[PDB]
Amino acid sequence: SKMDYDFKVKLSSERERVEDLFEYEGCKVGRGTYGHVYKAKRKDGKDDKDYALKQIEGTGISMSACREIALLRELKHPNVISLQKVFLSHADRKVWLLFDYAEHDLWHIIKFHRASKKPVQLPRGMVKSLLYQILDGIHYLHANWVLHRDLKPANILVMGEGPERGRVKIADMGFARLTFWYRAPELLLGARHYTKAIDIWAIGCIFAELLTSEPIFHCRQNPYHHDQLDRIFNVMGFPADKDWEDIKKMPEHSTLMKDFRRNTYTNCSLIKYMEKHKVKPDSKAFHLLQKLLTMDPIKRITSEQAMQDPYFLEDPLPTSDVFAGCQIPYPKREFL
Amino acid sequence: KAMAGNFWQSSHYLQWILDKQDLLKERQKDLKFLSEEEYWKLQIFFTNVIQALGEHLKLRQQVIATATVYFKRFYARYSLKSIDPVLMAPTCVFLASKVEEFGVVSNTRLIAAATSVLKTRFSYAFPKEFPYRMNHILECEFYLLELMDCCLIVYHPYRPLLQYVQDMGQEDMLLPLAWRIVNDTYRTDLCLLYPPFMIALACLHVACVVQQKDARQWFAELSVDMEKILEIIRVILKLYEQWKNFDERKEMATILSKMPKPKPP
Ligand SMILES: O=C(Nc1ccc2c(c1)Oc1ncccc1C(=O)N2c1ccncc1)Nc1ccc(Cl)c(C(F)(F)F)c1
Repeated sequence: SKMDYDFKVKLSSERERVEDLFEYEGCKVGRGTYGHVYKAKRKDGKDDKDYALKQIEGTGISMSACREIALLRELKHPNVISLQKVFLSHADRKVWLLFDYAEHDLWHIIKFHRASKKPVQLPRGMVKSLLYQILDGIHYLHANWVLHRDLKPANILVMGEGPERGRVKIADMGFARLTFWYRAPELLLGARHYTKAIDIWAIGCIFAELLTSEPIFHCRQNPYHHDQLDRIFNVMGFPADKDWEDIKKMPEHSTLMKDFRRNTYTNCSLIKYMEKHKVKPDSKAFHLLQKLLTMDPIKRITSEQAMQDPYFLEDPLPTSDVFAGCQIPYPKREFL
Repeated sequence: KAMAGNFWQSSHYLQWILDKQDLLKERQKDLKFLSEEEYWKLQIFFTNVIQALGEHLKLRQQVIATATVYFKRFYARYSLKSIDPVLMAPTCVFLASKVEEFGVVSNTRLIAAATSVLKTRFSYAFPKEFPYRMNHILECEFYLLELMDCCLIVYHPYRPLLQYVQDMGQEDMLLPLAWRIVNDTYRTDLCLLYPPFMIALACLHVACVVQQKDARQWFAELSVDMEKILEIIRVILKLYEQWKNFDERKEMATILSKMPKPKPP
């Protein structure tokens, strides 16, 4: 028949079961369709390091799961999440992914900086370092022709106590998928291919949020989302023909022409917005962000160039640990 | 396009460029039932079953290449009796299509392609009728990921070869034959022993010899251990000598009975 028995039992007396190799109570999250994620510890005393155990919701091996496993399996960069192993239960065909465990992320870190009262500004040094590690990670990916396609604070993880204290780790917790607050304008005007540039736009959105602690393009609740475009224009201003010459080439340009009258955003600009949130227009930080936040995608600078910015040469300088040497006040993850 | 230029850091290079001595050592296990020449013919034959399979599903060559490598990897470590190669081959194709981003093959489509291709193009080897259902494919899929340690990104000579013929500057006169000779290296263990850039260079070299072009200038300009690529050349010429003396349709069935089979409880 199909498989020899001796070969099955040998594999069934040597293989590792996640249930016997890890102590996993600490259910960090449960999710309609993504299964369960636990905060896990090796049952051997070999290492005290924390891990995340993800059980995928479906049985078998999804295609989304295939491409994720195959990608993470090749990526080695300190600023992109690490897949440490995969466990396959042949009985109940379930799949387990083990990652090095990140105690924090930018969504929770930013949220805590508004739960304490009016917002408290984030430490400038932390913001520089956060952006720098995000630019290192996306660059690495982009240089391997890997597009993230969903960059947003909840996807930026931060390592907690341990040997990678305060190091950004870029992830994609809704990779099976593929708020429009981080979506580049061309996507809203009907673009049909994802780009390196779209990622850079989302990096700038994150950057503005770190500086102002608010989501720059935040908006109430088709490829085309009129109300989200109206927030971009309200912040950025409406683009001139010189600013985005090929905007005419967009699939939704006719809808944009029918739904908007550029005269509405006469007093609107990034300078004007960033001024209200105490970011000064002559700073090195504002100029860079303006370079990230450019309407025309091919006028948007690349991740490698942004790392080369004088902003990171100004004072203070980026640290491997975004938390400098100070105490981490953000709460740890709760169990369910 | 993902991880296209990471091969020197890939798991492919870091865990699947095996040493010929270990390959031959683990291969001793099947050699009790089979001869060396018959074994080659067997793995030549399942390359052809995989080619045929992917042709019927209209899968692009590199999807079919990755599936062929998957197959060669598995049986480089485990015996021919461990899993029935007739089950393994469609499973490889099935895993490649998902992994290779091409798209899940319809469950109905995978079994139908299996069924039809043995019936149509391989009736001399199998009179039985394809016997496995989607249940077995999914079970075998798990054994496949386990064995490969989930290394699923595979590099092939096609990409380096395009760069070579393009940058050498007569792309249209050399590439069709050189591409075919790359196709033909999958009749061998080359993809397990050498990086695809070396394989691709040795395939370019033979195509020039066939078309009588002299590219010695160009090759000596390259900084590549020629003594290594010349080994590959000998394999590829051994490949063509083998092809002449192999009558798969008249030999394969008795070789298929010879080959060891899975044992029940
Ligand atoms: O990022 C992943 N998977 C992943 C990552 C983190 C977690 C995860 C799966 O499990 C979860 N599932 C659903 C909801 C929450 C979680 C969770 O809590 N996770 C976690 C949290 C804290 N610490 C460690 C892990 N895949 C991926 C795919 C493609 C790409 Cl390109 C890339 C990258 F290159 F962009 F990085 C990454």
